[PDB]
Amino acid sequence: MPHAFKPGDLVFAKMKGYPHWPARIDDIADGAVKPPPNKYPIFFFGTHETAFLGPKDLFPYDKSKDKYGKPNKRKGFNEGLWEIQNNPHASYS
Repeated sequence: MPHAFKPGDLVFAKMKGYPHWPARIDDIADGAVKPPPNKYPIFFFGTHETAFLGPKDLFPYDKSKDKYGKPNKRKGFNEGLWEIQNNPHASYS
């Protein structure tokens, strides 16, 4: 049975106006800005952007990749697909 989301979990993350996007739950570094209550720090593959999102916008990668893991014209998306498949836990700083 499912646990709560934790750092390292892989997802497709949904933002207004964008397709479900390859992403991971990030850790929060010592001394870094914390997310609002009930939100997670989401690192978007390809774009390497971070936003704060709640569970309603987070789809587990294994379950969803057949639907959401197809090429997209949007900037960074196809790079993001490679990252989540091939080196999801790397440093992308």
